[PDB]
Amino acid sequence: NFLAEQYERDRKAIINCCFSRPDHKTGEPPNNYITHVRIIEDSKFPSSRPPPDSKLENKKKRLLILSAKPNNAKLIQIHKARENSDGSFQIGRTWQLTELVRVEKDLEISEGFILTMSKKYYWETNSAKERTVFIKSLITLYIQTFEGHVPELVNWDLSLFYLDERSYQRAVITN
Amino acid sequence: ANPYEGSDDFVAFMNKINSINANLSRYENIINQIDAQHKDLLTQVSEEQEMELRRSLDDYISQATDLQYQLKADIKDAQRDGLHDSNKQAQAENCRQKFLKLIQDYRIIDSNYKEESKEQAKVQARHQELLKLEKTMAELTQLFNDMEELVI
Repeated sequence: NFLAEQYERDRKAIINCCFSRPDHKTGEPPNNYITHVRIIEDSKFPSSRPPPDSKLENKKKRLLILSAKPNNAKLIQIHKARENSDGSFQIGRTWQLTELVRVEKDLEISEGFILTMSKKYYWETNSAKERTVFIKSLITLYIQTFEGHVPELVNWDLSLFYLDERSYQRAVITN
Repeated sequence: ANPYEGSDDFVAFMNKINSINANLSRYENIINQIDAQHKDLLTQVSEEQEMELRRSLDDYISQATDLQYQLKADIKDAQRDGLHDSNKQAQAENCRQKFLKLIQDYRIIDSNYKEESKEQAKVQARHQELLKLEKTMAELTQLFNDMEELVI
């Protein structure tokens, strides 16, 4: 199982670099790692579906990482990171989970999805399964974190998140 | 946590599934009645009838907690019996998904009632109600996680 073993190696490296030691300059406890996924980011088209003619040099390998504040399981953060040659990771951006307002499945690209937080971000997983697995983790985390609320969901099977039509209408943040 | 991985035997197993499906129906009705009593409280009810409505709500909440405990045990047991049979595992997992959706139904129903209580209010007994609601939602979250744990 390549995807399972890659997950085990990635998770151990992520926790080791970035979610186990006290803060470098502040001494705060580290965040608690929750999950992650590998993503492809197009540097020229980061907020929309990239065209097929997009140069291959535009494609960047990044990771999305979810974590919780050390003294508040209700404060979730999303981190984007890149992988260093030694096996460690460098976080380049952090969002608070309260920024997630819209999550859309790309109907045309089987690995594509769009998160609306600070703005719209287009990303691709490496496989359709990895999109299903990560978005499930993300929406499940949100519904649990914000006690019965859910961002706007576009083109998803609601049953993936244990919702149906009218449970989604009661829970969606747009009210 | 790696997300990337009755004498006849089948008649006996399906007796478990039939029993689970009956309690899932009981669970769904109890949640349905909890939602209804929330809507009753959200109408302006005389102080006498209001407390009879609160004790009935308390009774239904306790029934749900005990049904949840029984549904967890019975579903995880059906998952064990299916650890070596494709048909049994499909049956048990189907029951697990039904359970999780109802737990999600309950969690959303309590969330709507929590937010609608404040937007209708603005004594200290209202604070004890919020602590009871937060207790239940912590349990539903804890129960949600127990049901996602693998059975081995």
